[PDB]
Amino acid sequence: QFSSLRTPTGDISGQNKNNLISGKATGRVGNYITVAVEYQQLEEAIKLNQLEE
Amino acid sequence: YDTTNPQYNSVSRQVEAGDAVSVVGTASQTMKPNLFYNKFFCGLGSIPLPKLH
Repeated sequence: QFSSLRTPTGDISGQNKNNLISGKATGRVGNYITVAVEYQQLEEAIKLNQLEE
Repeated sequence: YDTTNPQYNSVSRQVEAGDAVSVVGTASQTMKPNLFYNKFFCGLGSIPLPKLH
C-alpha cells in the first residue's frame, strides 16, 4: 500500500518517500486427529461378529 | 421328587429335615479315583481362533 504527498509545486526533496515493507501470512501443520481402539483376541473369537459395521 | 409332575422323579421319596447322611471314604486320605461313564456324560470341544493383524 502507498501514501501520497500534497505539495504546491510538487518538489519532494525535503521529505520521505514510500518505503517497501513486505509482510507474509504463515500456514502451519496442526496436531493429529486420532481415534484408536483395542480388543482382546478372546473377544474377537466369541463376541465380535460384524466388526466391519 | 415332584408331586405335580411325578414323571420326573429320580429317587424314591422326599428328603426331609433330619435325614441321616454320611461321607464316602476316610478323612484326609489321598487316592486316585477310577471313572465309569456313558459316552454322553460329558462333552468336549475347541473354539477356532482368528489371526492377529
